[PDB]
Amino acid sequence: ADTGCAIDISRQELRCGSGVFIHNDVEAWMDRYKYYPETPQGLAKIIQKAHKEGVCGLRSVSRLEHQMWEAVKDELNTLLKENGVDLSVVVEKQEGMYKSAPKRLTATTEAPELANNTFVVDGPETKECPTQNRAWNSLEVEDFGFGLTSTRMFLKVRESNTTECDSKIIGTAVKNNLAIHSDLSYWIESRLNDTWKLERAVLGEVKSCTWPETHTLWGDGILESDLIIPVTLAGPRSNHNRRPGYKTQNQGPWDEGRVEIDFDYCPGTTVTLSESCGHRGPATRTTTESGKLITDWCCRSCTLPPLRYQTDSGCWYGMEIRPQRHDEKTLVQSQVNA
Amino acid sequence: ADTGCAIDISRQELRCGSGVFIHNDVEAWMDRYKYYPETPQGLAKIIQKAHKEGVCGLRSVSRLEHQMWEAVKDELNTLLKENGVDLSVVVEKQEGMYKSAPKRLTATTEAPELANNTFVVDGPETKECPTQNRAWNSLEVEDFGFGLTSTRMFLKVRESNTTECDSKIIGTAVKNNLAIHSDLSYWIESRLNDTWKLERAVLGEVKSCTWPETHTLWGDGILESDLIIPVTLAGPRSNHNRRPGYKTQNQGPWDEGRVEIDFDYCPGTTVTLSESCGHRGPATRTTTESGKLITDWCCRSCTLPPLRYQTDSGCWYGMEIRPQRHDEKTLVQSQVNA
Ligand SMILES: *[C@@H]1O[C@H](CO)[C@@H](O)[C@H](O)[C@H]1NC(C)=O
Ligand SMILES: *[C@@H]1O[C@H](CO)[C@@H](O)[C@H](O)[C@H]1NC(C)=O
Repeated sequence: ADTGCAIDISRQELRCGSGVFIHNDVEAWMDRYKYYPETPQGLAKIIQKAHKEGVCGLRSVSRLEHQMWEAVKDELNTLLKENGVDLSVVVEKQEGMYKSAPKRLTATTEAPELANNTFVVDGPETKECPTQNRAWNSLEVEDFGFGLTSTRMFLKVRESNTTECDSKIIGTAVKNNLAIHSDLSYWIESRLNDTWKLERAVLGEVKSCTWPETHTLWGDGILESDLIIPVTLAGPRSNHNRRPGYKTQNQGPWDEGRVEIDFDYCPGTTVTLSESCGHRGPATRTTTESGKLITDWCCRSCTLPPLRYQTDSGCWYGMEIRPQRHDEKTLVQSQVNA
Repeated sequence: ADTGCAIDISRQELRCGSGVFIHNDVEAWMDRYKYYPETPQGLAKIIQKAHKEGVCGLRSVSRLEHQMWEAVKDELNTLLKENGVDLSVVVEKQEGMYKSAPKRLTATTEAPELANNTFVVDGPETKECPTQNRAWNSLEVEDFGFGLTSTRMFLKVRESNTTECDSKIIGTAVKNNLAIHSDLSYWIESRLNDTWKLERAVLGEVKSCTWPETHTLWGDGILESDLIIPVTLAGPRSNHNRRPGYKTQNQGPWDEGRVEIDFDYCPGTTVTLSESCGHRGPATRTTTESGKLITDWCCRSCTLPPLRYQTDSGCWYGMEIRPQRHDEKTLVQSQVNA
């Protein structure tokens, strides 16, 4: 268990002792955790067997998994060639959300040149290596290793087949009327004002694993329709994952990569209730492709402050938020349906 | 939010930053928290109005509530008499579980001698002040006050009528495969071995408030029948509140006061699986009223290590656990049905 000390402003006290500590590692720019294959030689053999099985490539679950592949790929290919394996691993850059894949790597056993055959990691959708023949979520943390600068997390091949996110790195807690669902890439923050509802969400990236019921507060009496963050995008089945006047945001800007969700106004914009406004549709950005600002938005039955996305490209409103004045084709809209 | 540093053996790392810390305050003998009425003068007027409305007395929710009454009672009665009110508060000692009561104190306004009329706090069941005419769970934490030695918790009268435990003091969390539901009196520990299941529970006292769904992990797909700690005794509606081969322990030794639940063998006893054994019945103690030890127990479909209670009087086995050799009347059995 965890032993330590902390300053709780809410209870206006400083306390020390055993218990459980949930940290915010999504805000920290530094990667305080790092992934490492348990064995490089074994992993090499896994892929050729994966290749043998007819697997063209792989899709990482998260940026950190993606990053892991980036560092090891040289070492893998060198082995692959010194072993004499024809295959060579290609790690393709991933921008946007990390999608899932039906195939899974199988557990077995108990500088670099170009090469003839490729194992493709991530990147865009290709007909060369369609996702239907790619692996995903095939690894899990066996244990941790002490790191001076960064905690080491040793991965291993999953024996079971799941869509569930790795439980180990998940931290979930509620105290002093603050409720948190978190992992290394997700920080979902809900608070008790007048009521309990979603307030803040930060996603280093968007991923398509599923969130465990075991690590889910308020999992009873669930309407999937009311879940802001969709289940298929690793949204937790919680009644914490809700806000009055909003539904599932299946058409949010998920393919933008980093997504910051909160309830406020997009800079220089206005949202207002109106029955003359239009019904929910794809999340729209305030700035258009030209960059023009859109001042007047509306919504029918949403609450205020309004659902807000922040993205490298700009900021977006929720699906229920619609432009007061615009024709629809002219603006940037999320093309994600999940 | 909480800010601090802690040593996580599981992840073999030391980390510092913002987040959420759940402390084990049920193990600490010292009362790092203390209850205080927001206003003694107001509280006095509350009771006489309660008395006026026909409220004979009160039942505390927890030992800490009970303790609050103990310290304040002199000061109350002094006021009550210096005010000239006929009523005086009698705080009766509470041993065993803290039961609920239908009446609630109403919020309003915006050394000591004996006396003629009494307002009774806790104690045994009386026909003089039946529980049906007593108050319970009428107060809640408004805010905290910094204390050097002990954190101050200021109470206030609840406007809504609930059976729910006070959310403020609740800490619930799961990390590194340790799941905890806790408050100032309850420490419920479930761990991930082969599976997720209950492992440890420590109750300073037993209370009849209800555990909030909002602060409950794994609250989906609930069979109330399988919940080890019953709902009616602030048992969390969690699939963490379960163990294979066991059901609701409605007839556990709850009226003993402090109850420590775990899975092991009661000192000098043996539990074994047998179809010849008997069906579930009232939790029985290993030592009889004489003190005689009972070596041989059995169970039908329970798992091992067996469900174990530890109590000041002695140790007890779970309901599914039965004596191998005994006649039933001869032994100490819980007389609690909840
Ligand atoms: C790829 O295959 C060709 C066969 O035509 C062979 O000449 C070449 O050496 C191979 N490359 C590697 C890196 O094995
Ligand atoms: C109790 O009532 C009697 C009435 O006969 C009165 O004399 C006495 O002063 C009362 N005591 C208090 C403490 O009010």
